Amino acid sequence: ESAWGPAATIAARQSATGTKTDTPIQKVPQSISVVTAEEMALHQPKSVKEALSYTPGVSVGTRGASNTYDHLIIRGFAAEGQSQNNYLNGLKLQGNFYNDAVIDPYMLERAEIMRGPVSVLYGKSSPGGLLNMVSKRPTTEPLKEVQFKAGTDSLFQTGFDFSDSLDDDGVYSYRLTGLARSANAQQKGSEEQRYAIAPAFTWRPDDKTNFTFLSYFQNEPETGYYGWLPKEGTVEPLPNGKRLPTDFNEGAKNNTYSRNEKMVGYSFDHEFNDTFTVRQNLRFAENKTSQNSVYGYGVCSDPANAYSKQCAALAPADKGHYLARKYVVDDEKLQNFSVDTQLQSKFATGDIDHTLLTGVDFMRMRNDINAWFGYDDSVPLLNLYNPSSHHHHHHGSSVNTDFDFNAKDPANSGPYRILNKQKQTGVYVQDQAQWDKVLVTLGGRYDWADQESLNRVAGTTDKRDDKQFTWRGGVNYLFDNGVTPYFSYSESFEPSSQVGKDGNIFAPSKGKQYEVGVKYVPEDRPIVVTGAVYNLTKTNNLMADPEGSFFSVEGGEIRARGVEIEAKAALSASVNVVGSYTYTDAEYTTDTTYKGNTPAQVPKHMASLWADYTFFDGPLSGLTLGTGGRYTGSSYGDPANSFKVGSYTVVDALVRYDLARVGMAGSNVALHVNNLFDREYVASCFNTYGCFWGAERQVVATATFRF
Ligand SMILES: CCCCCCCCCC[N+](C)(C)[O-]
Ligand SMILES: CCCCCCCCCC[N+](C)(C)[O-]
Ligand SMILES: CCCCCCCCCC[N+](C)(C)[O-]
Repeated sequence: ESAWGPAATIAARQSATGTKTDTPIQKVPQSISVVTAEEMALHQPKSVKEALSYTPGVSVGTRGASNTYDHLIIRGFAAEGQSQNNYLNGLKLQGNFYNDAVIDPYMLERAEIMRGPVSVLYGKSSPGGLLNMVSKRPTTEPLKEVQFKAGTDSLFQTGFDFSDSLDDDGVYSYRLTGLARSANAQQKGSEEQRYAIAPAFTWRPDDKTNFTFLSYFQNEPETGYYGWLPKEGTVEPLPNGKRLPTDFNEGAKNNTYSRNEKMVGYSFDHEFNDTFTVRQNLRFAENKTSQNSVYGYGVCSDPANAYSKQCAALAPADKGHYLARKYVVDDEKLQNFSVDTQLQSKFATGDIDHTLLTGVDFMRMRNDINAWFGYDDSVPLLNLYNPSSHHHHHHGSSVNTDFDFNAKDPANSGPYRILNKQKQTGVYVQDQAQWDKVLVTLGGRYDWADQESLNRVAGTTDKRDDKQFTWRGGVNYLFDNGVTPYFSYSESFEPSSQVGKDGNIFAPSKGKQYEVGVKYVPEDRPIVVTGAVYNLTKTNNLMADPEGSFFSVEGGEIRARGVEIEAKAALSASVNVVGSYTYTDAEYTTDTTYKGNTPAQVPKHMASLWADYTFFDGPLSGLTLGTGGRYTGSSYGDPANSFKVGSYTVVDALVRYDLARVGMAGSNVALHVNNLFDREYVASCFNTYGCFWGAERQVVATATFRF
């Protein structure tokens, strides 16, 4: 009935991120979720992150109110370094250090999250999973959209989406999506600004051929808050019994953070005859980032400030209500090129049909870093006692003061100049073989992953080339009542970039996952229900030197066993629901300093559930009301597990009015409120000095008009 209904449910039955062939989800041997454009058009997520909010096995809010990155912890793990493991159009948006790129969800057609290992199809990748976003492409029918938004915290967004054919047959079409946004961050003194234009052009010379040029250009002068808060004044009280308020900001007042993104590429597909289709996906990007940032580093009483002179210089009983701060100045610039070429051969073997994928994937990334870091006594301290007042929780925080980012005292501060390079060439093969009600997926990939690192300050150079194989295989049994039981085994690998006591770069870490579960994907009614349970293991995790040095040592091992269930269904033509539940038991299996502990930021239990009700009768016709709940279980705030961050439940809702009924059909007006009950929670902590206030209640009005 309404866009995000079953038209959405069913469009999402289909995917490709999991097999690199266009396959429906019950024929996919691995856990995979899909979120459609109609859905983001309903929910209006600030980022790709919120877009996956009702999906299992993923924490999307770890960093709370910050929006700088779309970082996701999946099935308990994150990538080498805490780097994003994000794809756009099947190709990796490879970043490095603070140079990580994001794509606005207004420019997306869909997003898919693939859980567990997938090196079998993409190369070095985090066990845990990967995120694949898909660019809006030119439309068959015309589209002329203009959208306006006004919200709390001074959000003003203006954007458009126009697509048309240049000929009546449509061999030529384009799309141009753009947006201008600005708001002030939840934290006092921080703002956000974004400018983004995505020009796309499709060429279908006929119907067995498609070349779509995909481009994206984004400028962000200000990215906003990305600071660190002590568990003291957030999770826990300050010695005075109080807390830092949710809008508090430990940074300078002249803290500045910016990103620049430009990309050009294309998606290409050509079906030659009945057995041979070829597709090539390619992209080039040049992205940049800068920042001047003063950041928190815990209270003076925190182990991490043992050696801080401004901290030792205080009354023992004060140490725990004062804040050590550091800083960084960064300038970076990277280029990333990618091409994946694949040949799909469909054919039979008697009563056995095959879809045989064979392809070569390549990328190179270069990132040039030139920064400077304040060490132990590089910046003033802060008394969290004034901040802590009820005055402030009530009449707001107060900006701090400037900070000379140029006076770089060699005393307490240093330069960091690195030039990183990565290359990976992989060849993979896979077959989806179906013999009646059996679908068997199996293939493997081999990778040449080479890196090189130059340290311009030490004038030194670290290199390592890895050579890796990974494979995966599984079966999905297809029952026509709509029941697809499946299971499989899969792997992934990930090079280290760290260097050990012997002056060398450690070896790769690896991913090993056993998964089984079933998928209820009924062809008659608009419902999808999936359930899965899995054993995922990461080996060769870098750990602490059993012998007290400043180097890590390898051989560590972490395990995540878990359960995930997702469910989406139209319940009546006016009621739709979607929701999930996740159970993740993650464990340090082999570790110098932590066997038995669970890793920070990952809850044992999480869940979410959403419902929308649309009204087609009476005088409330074309009025949608929806509301949802997101449950985040308790979690540890440090590898030591010395403390815990608590469970929370945020409630979101909207009311949308289908303007249609005043002529303007296809237009609509909406009102969205996130964290309806304006709850105060700490999102997570990655350590005792690294904590994050969750997002305080937001209100946004959106008017989207279709000419
Ligand atoms: C159909 C075009 C395929 C392009 C393949 C790109 C080759 C990259 C070669 C670089 N390498 C390090 C492997 O020699
Ligand atoms: C739609 C499913 C809702 C599931 C909510 C699950 C909460 C499990 C809580 C376990 N607990 C935190 C009490 O230990
Ligand atoms: C949207 C699902 C909401 C589930 C809420 C679960 C609350 C569990 C409360 C018990 N506790 C967290 C304290 O263990």
